[PDB]
Amino acid sequence: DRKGGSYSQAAGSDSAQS
Amino acid sequence: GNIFANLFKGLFGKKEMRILMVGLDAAGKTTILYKLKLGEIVTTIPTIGFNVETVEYKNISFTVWDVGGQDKIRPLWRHYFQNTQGLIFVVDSNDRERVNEAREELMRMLAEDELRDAVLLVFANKQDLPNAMNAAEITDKLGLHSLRHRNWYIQATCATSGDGLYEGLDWLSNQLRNQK
Amino acid sequence: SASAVYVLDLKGKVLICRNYRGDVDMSEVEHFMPILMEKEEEGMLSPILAHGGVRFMWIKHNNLYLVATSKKNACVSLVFSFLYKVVQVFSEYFKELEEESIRDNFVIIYELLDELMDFGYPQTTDSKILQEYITQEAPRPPATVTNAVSWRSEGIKYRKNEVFLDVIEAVNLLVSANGNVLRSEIVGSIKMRVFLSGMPELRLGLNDKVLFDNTGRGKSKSVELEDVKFHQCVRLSRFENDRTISFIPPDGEFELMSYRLNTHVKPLIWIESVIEKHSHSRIEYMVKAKSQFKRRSTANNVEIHIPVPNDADSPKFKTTVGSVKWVPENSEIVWSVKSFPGGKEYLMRAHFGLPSVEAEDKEGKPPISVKFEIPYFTTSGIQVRYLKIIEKSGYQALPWVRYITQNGDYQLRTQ
Amino acid sequence: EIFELKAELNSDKKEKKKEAVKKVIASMTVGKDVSALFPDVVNCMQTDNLELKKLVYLYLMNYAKSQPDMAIMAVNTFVKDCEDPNPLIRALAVRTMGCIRVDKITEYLCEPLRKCLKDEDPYVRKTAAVCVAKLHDINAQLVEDQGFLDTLKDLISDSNPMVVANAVAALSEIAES
Ligand SMILES: Nc1nc2c(ncn2[C@@H]2O[C@H](COP(=O)(O)OP(=O)(O)OP(=O)(O)O)[C@@H](O)[C@H]2O)c(=O)[nH]1
Ligand SMILES: [Mg+2]
Repeated sequence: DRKGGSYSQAAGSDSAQS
Repeated sequence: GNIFANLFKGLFGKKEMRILMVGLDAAGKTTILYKLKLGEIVTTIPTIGFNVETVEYKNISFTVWDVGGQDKIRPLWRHYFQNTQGLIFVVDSNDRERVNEAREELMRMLAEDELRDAVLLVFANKQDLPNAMNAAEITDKLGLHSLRHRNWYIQATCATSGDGLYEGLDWLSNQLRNQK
Repeated sequence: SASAVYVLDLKGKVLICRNYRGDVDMSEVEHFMPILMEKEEEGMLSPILAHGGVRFMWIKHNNLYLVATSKKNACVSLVFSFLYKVVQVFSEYFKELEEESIRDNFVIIYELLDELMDFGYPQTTDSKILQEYITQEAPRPPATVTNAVSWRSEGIKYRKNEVFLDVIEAVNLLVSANGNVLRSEIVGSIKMRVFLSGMPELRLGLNDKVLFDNTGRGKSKSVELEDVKFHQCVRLSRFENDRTISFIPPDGEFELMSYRLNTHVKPLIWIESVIEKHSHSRIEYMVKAKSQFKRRSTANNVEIHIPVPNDADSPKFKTTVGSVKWVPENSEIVWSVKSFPGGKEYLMRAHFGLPSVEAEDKEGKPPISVKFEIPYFTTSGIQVRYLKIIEKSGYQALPWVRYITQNGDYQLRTQ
Repeated sequence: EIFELKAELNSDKKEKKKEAVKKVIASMTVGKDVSALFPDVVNCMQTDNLELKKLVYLYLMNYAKSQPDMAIMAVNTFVKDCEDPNPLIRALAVRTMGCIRVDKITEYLCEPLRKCLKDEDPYVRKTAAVCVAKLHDINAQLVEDQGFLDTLKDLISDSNPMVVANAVAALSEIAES
């Protein structure tokens, strides 16, 4: 864990915008 | 104390030695230094400052510091007088007009009390044209026989050919090194 | 156009100086200290001093005044930027900013000062790039400085490609003594700690209001950042054209983008303070804190600073939740809370005596400031969409980022 | 102290030369007038170690106006170093040449400046642009005689954005004065 909000995975781009 | 390390170093060679370079400007001193260190004729401008190098031959690290004979740089030769053991004089036999100035400069520099243990070392420069004299006429003109307590030897070296430098180096080593 | 940037000390001794133009004598630094003393004693002290026709611009560092003298009408902003870059470089190279390191690394300090700027024109500012040519423990200058990409060194290889992002929130609230909030601004901060192999070119995409409107998706929750400032690696042209956030990430932690816009929402913490201060008899601290944040969020390490009287002594604390410690150095009471769940309501009742003798001069009414920091909370609602990580060789990246909400300029005017 | 430092600097050991240079740098930073030993450090100037060359150049720059007469024994070293294969050495030499406030020293540095004007290294290009601006500020007439305005103007139309920006800044400073 880590204070200040746990790290979360991010995407590569807006898949819904083509 | 023990001197075993000194003997071990001397068994393979430990002495290095030093040398100095003085004389009139544009006398091939830079070319002579390049031939002694590298062995090639490199084109160089007038020595506004100075060039210092070392020469490795016969297990002796002969440090050479080329110094010009410019009017603003002639008095600067006293800076090299500190921690100096050798000295080489480059003569310009093709420059008759500057011969008297070179002789006066040598007399003024040769009258320095700090430089007493250094033997005479004159390089017979300008050995490329018939106007170059012999090894006795130059010595007679410079009055090298009147230098009391000075071990002077005349050696003629040609910058273009590179000959005569080995004899001068051997003479300098014999004068400095008194061993077998 | 500073003539020479120097590093001074707290006693007026110059830790290190380096002339760049030579138009000002080095002896003018001696008159800087008396001028500063006179200005401070008369209230005319300013960061940019002026000794006749020469201006002595200096900034207060951790322990020394970074004084940069100048003679002509040089770029003061340029001098400030150069000083900030030098401070950042010193912080990166030296972990401490004090006299212990100024006199300890002068051998590399002189080389760094010579390389950074020449003739008053700064030349090198990349701390990582400068660390590849100037070290305290030299090869040719790197081609990255000569190349266009001066913020992404080529040839970097890593076993894994992991980048740690940081969604840092800054909650600044200016609540007047009348009970109304005047300055309520939230400054975003998109800082990423990139550690990958090669020179990846990040392709950032988030839930921006302008981008959603342009794409036609201006109907969901999108952040409308009043001020959006990209980092050095961020290409201005791409953002100017169609909000295309394409840039080469640096090696390490860096600030890519920093949102800055006003907030029209209620404060995350509602603090109501009461002052039952008797006339030289006693004082009352009717401090009530209401958590306006969501109940699912907890404010870790909450420290609501309540300024107590300057001469107050013998305090008694009657609170409900959170430890209260009176620090005489700060002359205030810190409503310290370890974890504050959203919607919590903590009531405190301070009570202390006062000396019989009245004070000779007034002390003022400093504002009440809290130190709340609730991570994993996005008040602005801006959601990151994607980060285009592309490499010439080709690799599968695993980016990471955390959203942290803290208390910034959240001051409350006293009554 | 001073005699011991001079004796150490007049030795053939690099380990003691480095310590002597560090001590001299510390004394100058501590506020000690070490300009009296400037001629002694002149002999120990042409060194292969890069760390001592920077210290020697800094001492010469800081001891140039104080002892302008003794600075005449540094033109040869600068000329020799102006062609070093290492770009860092060339940049340092270019920076040190313009930092010497000697009226008779900038006259002999025009040839190295002209040679380095077309330097391929972008850092070398920036260093030459800074040196040209420094020479023009020191001597506008000398800069005009050397004809460096055309080279500075042509610098903006070449590659190396950092070098181009440096050349533009130098041109603006020259036009500013
Ligand atoms: N033709 C010819 N000229 C020579 C010869 N040796 C020396 N010179 C001349 O001597 C001059 C000196 O050249 P350098 O040796 O490079 O410089 P220097 O002897 O140190 O003289 P300064 O640099 O002025 O102190 C050259 O310009 C040559 O013209 C030679 O063997 N043949
Ligand atoms: Mg020469």
